[PDB]
Amino acid sequence: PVVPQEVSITRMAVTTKAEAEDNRTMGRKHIVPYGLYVAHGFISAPLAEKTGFSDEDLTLFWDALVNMFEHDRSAARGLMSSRKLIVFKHQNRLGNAPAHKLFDLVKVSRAEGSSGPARSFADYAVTVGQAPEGVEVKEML
Amino acid sequence: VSLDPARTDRPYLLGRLFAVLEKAQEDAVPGANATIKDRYLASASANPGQVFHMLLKNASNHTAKLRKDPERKAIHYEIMMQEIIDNISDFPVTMSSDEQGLFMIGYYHQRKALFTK
Amino acid sequence: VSLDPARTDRPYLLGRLFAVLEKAQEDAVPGANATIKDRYLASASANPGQVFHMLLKNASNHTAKLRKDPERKAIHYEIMMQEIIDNISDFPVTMSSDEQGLFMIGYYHQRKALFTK
RNA sequence: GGAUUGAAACGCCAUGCUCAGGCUGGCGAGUGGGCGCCACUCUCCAA
Repeated sequence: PVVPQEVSITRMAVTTKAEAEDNRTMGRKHIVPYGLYVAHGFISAPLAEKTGFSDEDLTLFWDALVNMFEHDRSAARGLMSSRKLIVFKHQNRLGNAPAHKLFDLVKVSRAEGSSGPARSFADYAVTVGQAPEGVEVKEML
Repeated sequence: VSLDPARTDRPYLLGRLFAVLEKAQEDAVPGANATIKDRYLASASANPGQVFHMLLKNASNHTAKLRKDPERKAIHYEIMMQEIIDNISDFPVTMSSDEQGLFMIGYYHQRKALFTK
Repeated sequence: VSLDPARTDRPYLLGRLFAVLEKAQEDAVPGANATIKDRYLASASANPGQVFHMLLKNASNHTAKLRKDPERKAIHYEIMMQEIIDNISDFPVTMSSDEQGLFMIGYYHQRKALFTK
């Protein structure tokens, strides 16, 4: 769970004909002190055979995933970055195992020094299991 | 439904306490331009652990004026505060949204009682 | 919830000690214009190490005056003071906000008990 | 033990709400105010 915080802001001017007359306005913001998220995804070969999705596109896709946030800086965004990427590659045109089993091989939990609130990626530990023989697991990405 | 003096839900008790403190201040300094409700209401409901230690000082500061007059209205507030705090154990550092809703409910329940005959 | 005589949390004990000290003074000098809490409440909660020693020093005078006449409890008060200060290890130089809140909670819990029965 | 305009009488077989789309861009809690005025540990007791 996350605990949003709400912060108050002020301003030196007004936009329109307001007869206040100095301090002139007040605002608001919402922010998350810290949080960690997880995402899943799939790729289908039969459909690619219809649209023509090719390998170089796959390489470009990996690159985009790795470098997604570098160009997205903004006033409200804060600092965001990616940390891990794991890929499972089946050995034939149709899978060799159910997906939900694969997603279970990845586990995340607090490190030894939990110390209550988490405030950095160092507060968690990540581990990956061993995949079935019919699937290849590569994680260096 | 009305003020339930036996509920013992911590946000509810905090809400009651805030109302009684506001009442005491109003009694102490009539016609104040600014009141604790305007200055602190937003902060207290979100992070009780940060501000209550300050509100309680001014509480005594206000009660001192009254108890120093022939105005005997002035240990009633002290008695109420003793009753309410008697059920608390600690101040939360942070509270969830629904907890804040309960806090507001308790505040409003408490306030109505003070103005009955 | 009520006064817990085995909490052993240092701010809690400090609050209890302050409550008993103020009760002692009240008994010693009725009708005082300015009481110890009107003088020292803020500093006592903020920086215990600064003032508590001299507050303890003055306490002896109040007890000494009381026990000089056929009135007693004073032995009861000094017994509470000794048993409480037995558990305290050392007076902190400074305290955090939540610790200050715990101080007030302990103070009120202790004070309610004294007027029971 | 002939005759209730009666005696008998299925609403039934079966079909994807589908394909996809940024709540965004950004804004000073800031200006400033003496805990002060003043008060005897003092009266007397062989080694």
